[PDB]
Amino acid sequence: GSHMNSVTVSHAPYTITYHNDWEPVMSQLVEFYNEVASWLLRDETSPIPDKFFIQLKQPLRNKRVCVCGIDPYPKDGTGVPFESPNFTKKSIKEIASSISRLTGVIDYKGYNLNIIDGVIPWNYYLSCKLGETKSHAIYWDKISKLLLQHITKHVSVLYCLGKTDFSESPVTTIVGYHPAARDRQFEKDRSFEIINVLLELDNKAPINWAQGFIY
Amino acid sequence: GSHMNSVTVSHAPYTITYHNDWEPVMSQLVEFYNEVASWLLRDETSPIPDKFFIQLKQPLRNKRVCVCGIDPYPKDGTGVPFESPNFTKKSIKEIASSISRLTGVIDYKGYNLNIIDGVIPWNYYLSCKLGETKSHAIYWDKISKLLLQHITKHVSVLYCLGKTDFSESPVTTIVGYHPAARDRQFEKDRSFEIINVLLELDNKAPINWAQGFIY
Repeated sequence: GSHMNSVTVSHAPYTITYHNDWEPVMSQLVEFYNEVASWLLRDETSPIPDKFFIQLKQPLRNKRVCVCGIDPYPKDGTGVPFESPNFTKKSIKEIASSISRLTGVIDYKGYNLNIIDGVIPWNYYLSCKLGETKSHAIYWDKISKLLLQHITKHVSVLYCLGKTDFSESPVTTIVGYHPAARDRQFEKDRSFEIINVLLELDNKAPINWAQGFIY
Repeated sequence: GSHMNSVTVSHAPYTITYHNDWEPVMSQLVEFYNEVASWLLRDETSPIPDKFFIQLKQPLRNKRVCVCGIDPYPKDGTGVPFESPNFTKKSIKEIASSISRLTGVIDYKGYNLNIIDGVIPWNYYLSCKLGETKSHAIYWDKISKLLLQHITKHVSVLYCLGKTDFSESPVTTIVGYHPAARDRQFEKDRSFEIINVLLELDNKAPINWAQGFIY
């Protein structure tokens, strides 16, 4: 569209297009990515390099919640965090169930966090070696820090998913269970519910979690 | 007592005694404080140098909430954050009122966060030039970071008081209004209430806020 820009990097995907809201961090991102990309690309990745940076197409100014996982699905990442086109990945399924139990919406065939007003779904690390979670942590390090720090300047609540997974200006942060953690249904459910209360506290409009449903 | 240690610093207060729980950070603290203390001491301070570090006598392992202000009272700091022996400072008075409105406890003559099980009250900066808030920020910088980072390794919830005041491993953090902020009574009240819910989420025992009352 007519509200975006792009930068050139020396390695695949060679071009990153991004929303104006990301501009402040883009030249630092280019530097860091040229330093590490040769080492990232040696492996088949989730997602493919062409989809590493597609979430930078998302605007930040209209966002108030960030739902953040550690890295993309071991396989089948689309570049949109949590996205599972054919609704097969356990993570998004469990998230959908919580929102079902919270909202009362019974029947659905999918769920996607990328279509909820005021929500940016996010992967801390933007890739992993195909089949291996956290396997690209070292490469993403400085970029992961830069991008999250930028996000927290816009959103009012950061919700990170996975306690042991997640081992400058403080924002309201919640660290809850991994979406696929066993026998922690109450805590997973309640964790989502709290977000809207915290937003009320910060004088922000609630999130309509039901917007994520696909029928 | 028989569960504590001490270190020698080159400037006033010359000796810091501390609980075993603080040990990991103490030699880094000594280094930083000898680098900056000459510049801190040129001014009359709140609290007096003898009371800068008295909160390091507090154990951390039994704590699950940190209630954290930016720095000590402009005047009359005792070394215990939020402490006001004669119950005169607006900050602790407003905190007491919230807990009154939350709990239903009507009659009291004081309130102190330092006597509540599972709560560590905390000043981010450990001093200020007498009469000037944030006036010692530059001196405390690296120590302030070190000590808070250590605290968040023990507590499950960090509650920071003052949005514009507060401009490695993520813990559950709430940033609420300054205790003395005008016409924000609901948000101040509700902010405290949320802490116990978050603790429930993290499978921790609630805080008994009424323990802070003095009759």
